[PDB]
Amino acid sequence: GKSHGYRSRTRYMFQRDFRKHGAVHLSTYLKVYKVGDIVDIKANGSIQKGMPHKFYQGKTGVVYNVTKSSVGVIINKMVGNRYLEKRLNLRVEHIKHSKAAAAAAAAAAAAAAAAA
Amino acid sequence: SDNVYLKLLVKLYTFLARRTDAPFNKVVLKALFLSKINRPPVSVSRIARALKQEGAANKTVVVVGTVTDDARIFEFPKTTVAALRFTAGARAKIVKAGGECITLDQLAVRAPKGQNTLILR
Amino acid sequence: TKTRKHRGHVSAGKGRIGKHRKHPGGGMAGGEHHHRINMDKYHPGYFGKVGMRYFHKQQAHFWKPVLNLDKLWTLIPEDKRDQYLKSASKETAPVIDTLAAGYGKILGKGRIPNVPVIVKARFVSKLAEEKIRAAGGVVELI
RNA sequence: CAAACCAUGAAAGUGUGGCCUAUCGAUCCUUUAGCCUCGAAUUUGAGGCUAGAGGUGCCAGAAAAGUUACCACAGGGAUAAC
RNA sequence: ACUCUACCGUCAGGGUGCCCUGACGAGUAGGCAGGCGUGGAGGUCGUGACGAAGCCUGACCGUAAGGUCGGGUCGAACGGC
RNA sequence: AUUGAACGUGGACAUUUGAAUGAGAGCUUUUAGUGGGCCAUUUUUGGUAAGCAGAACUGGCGAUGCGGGAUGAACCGAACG
RNA sequence: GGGCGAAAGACUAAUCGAACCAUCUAGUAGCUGGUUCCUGCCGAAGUUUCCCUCAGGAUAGCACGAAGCUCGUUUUAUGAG
RNA sequence: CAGCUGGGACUGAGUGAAAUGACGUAAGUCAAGGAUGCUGGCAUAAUGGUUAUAUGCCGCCCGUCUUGAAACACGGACCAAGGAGUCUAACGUCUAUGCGAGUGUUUGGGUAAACCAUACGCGUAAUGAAAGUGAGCGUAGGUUGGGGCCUCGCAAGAGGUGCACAAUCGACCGAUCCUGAUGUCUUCGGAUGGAUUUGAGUAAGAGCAUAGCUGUUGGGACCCGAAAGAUGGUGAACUAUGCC
Repeated sequence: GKSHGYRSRTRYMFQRDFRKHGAVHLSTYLKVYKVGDIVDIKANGSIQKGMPHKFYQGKTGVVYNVTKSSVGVIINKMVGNRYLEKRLNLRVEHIKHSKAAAAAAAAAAAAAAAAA
Repeated sequence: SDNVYLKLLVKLYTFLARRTDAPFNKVVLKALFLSKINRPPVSVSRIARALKQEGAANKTVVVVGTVTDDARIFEFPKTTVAALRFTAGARAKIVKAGGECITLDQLAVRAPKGQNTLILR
Repeated sequence: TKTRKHRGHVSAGKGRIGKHRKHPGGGMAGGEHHHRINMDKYHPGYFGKVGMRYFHKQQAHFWKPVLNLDKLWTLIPEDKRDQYLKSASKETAPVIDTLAAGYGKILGKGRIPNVPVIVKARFVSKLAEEKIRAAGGVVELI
């Protein structure tokens, strides 16, 4: 029936956005990551070389580290086989930013004992 | 599986273990049942390393399987060895080094408590 | 030879009822393609050629002795068969091997202890000569 | 990412020819160029990287056409008249 | 089923001899363990012509497997260990 | 330049008494089996003329007691030594 | 594979489109059928990458057998009709 | 409430125990913890037994294929004979094991099933279309420093020697460090989980032989059902054709 590869099934994950069409601004372009930054993913046909895969969008993830410099960097995410170390390669523009709220729970909790 | 001497050594070890236990009474008891590789033939080259330059010759080696007698173990390293089979070289060269070659039967007679003990694979 | 399990089931040597020569897939199998046999998408088969065959490795190829420098040495600080210059062993004195065989080197590895022995062999390998020379020796002839 | 490394630019600068976006051929072989391993022994016969020739379209590849009813044998609604 | 309490199956832990005792136990392939099995035999004494195997018939423990005793009868064979 | 980490070093951050460690899930590996199934519930592409034919999701049977149903594996209640 | 034809491969010991008898020969059958104790522990699967490949089988999915160890209920969010 | 009313469940009785309990009494009961009797299903050592048998109610039996046959699928009159995974023999886990860092053989000798001999094995070499080496049972790869040797040319510099030592990285052993409980003390010692550091060895497979077992390639090869080839005989007794 269908062939695989590019736009099949999840055409939106290949696609840009109608509202946010046109060339991508210098938001996630210049925002490079390091160890333990939680991030998201959504592609486009705006960034040609270093486009991530469509099946491995939908999933969230965390950045392992940025390896050497900016490009050739990785995002960790599980694939639905079973729990396994799986990642995905991409360059900077496709990577987003998310929940840095949860880890600040420990620093909030530590204001405990000195209230005696 | 039934080694006539070794399955009688199970009923020896449990009789001591369920009264005056040792950590060598725990580990070696499982490996009286278990198979070929799980009864390791330890060489006296790996005893010459582990039991005295690195690790302590205070800690006495309770060998699980047999004792093979590699090289010609010198007057410098040594430990007191107890095992299943003891070979002619181990009856010579361990005595030359400065230890006894005993047996697991006599560990129950000597001191089942494990004050200064290790095993070796 | 489990007569009890085998004769009172008749599955031993067969499997399920109609398994005939489909199951072992004939007997043997070839190189390339054929129907319903044990060939399929196998990983063995390919290359074929057995043996490390070359015109150098055949007749008149003289064998080496099993002869390390330290494996020879271990018997020496016990036995006083050999001579002592520094120490001074022979090749074929603590060792068998290089009686009949054509040449006789002194060979292999191990990060060498400080043993100033002098060996009396036919030839020498590259292995032993550097190690033993650093320790404080050399090869001597027989 | 770093070196090799020529011509362009004030420099910053970004790419191993391409706007996201289908577009072809193995073992076997063939023959050629680049040049690391050889039989007293100076050469040389014989033999293993890599790159290219050649519509094997089923794209993962054996020169080249068949009625089959005198008739024999083993199987099959895996398959049909019905 | 629900539910009471007991009983049957392997295994664990505490402490041997094994007992307490948890959780589950419909069943085909299949593997392992355990138990019953023929011909034969190193062994072989024990039983025998004052009655052996066998034939035939009765008693006949209980885990599914099939085996000891006893009666009518045999006219030489066969098991402790 | 700077980024990223480990050590040195200060602070934030709970304690008394007695005894001791639970799995309903992961990983490794020798000597088998499957490699051809049925039905009910629900939605899709599709002939709502038909059991035309295809894709998703779920229970029981396959390998299940017993009761209900005049007769009927799937449903209802439900688990069996 | 010869004998033979005005033809029908009629004909040759009831066998002739290749006589009959005996041997190698127990040829061989990728297909089908049949196939011998018991209980207990314990027990799945009809799914797949892929094939000059299709009543098969390399591999993978799922539980065999044996040794040594292995959950979640749910809370904050993030991504996608 | 035992007014009254129906049951499961427990204690106890000649003689006559041990361990874990409570309350009460000049008394004892509950609670514990010690101990049944006959058939029944039916394979191997039971009561006085085989058994015709009214009336009434339950009530559809297999080896095999398949999701699926008591079924109108196959397969017995009935009894006895014969028979369907197996004494070859290779590989790999494992049981048992004399003996092990060297051990264990064989022909044969011969004290004859004994005992002696120890030839010789034991998981075994990278890799370059054509210009070497032979790796310690077998022992290599990746990266790098030091040094020995030869040739050309102006020692300007270019090329192998990196075969090998060794430096250095890795499965991993063993040590080291830390968390909480923790014997024992402000001193040593035991165990567990995780991580860093640091020292060192083995193709890390750290023994060979043997009785034996397993599934399978092979072996009388699980038992059964074919059409068919080559080779050597015998048939024109019948019959197609020939001739007189």
